[PDB]
Amino acid sequence: YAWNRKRISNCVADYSVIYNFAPFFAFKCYGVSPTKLNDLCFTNVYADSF
Amino acid sequence: VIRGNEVSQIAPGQTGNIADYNYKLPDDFTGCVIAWNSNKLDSKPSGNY
Repeated sequence: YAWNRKRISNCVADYSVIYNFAPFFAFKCYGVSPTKLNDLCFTNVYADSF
Repeated sequence: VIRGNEVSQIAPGQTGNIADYNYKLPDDFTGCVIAWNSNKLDSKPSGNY
């Protein structure tokens, strides 16, 4: 009900380490490929944790 | 033998570490993937490495 939202901006993100260490049983992407994340530029990045 | 969470990566077009550098499937792959847990045989208590 009170899920935490963190804004991510003005950083260069290496998503490869997310894969390198990962207890993430489920890693499901909807609008983008996981391996292409290193090749793209983004804005409006938000992490919602609950 | 792979991890429990890596069974999604043994598919055509999958993004992963073992998908890119260990075992690659073609996009036009036909066949069946069989996955089963091997805790009884492929695991040891101190760590099966």
